[PDB]
Amino acid sequence: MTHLKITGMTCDSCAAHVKEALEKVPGVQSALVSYPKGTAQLAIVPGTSPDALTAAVAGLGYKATLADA
Repeated sequence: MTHLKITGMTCDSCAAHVKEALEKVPGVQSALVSYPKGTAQLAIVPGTSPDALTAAVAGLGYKATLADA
């Protein structure tokens, strides 16, 4: 369910700030981003919202999406 898609950026160092921004959110449990996939497998507490993280990344100058793969 909780999968996010990376857009706008490329990968790796881009995914690092994404993961950092995710962990900056106190609702995160375990954010593991797959740079070679272009997707993020972030586990969060039942209080945060995936659209909020997507908007967070999109509002960080990057682009996020969401697709469970």
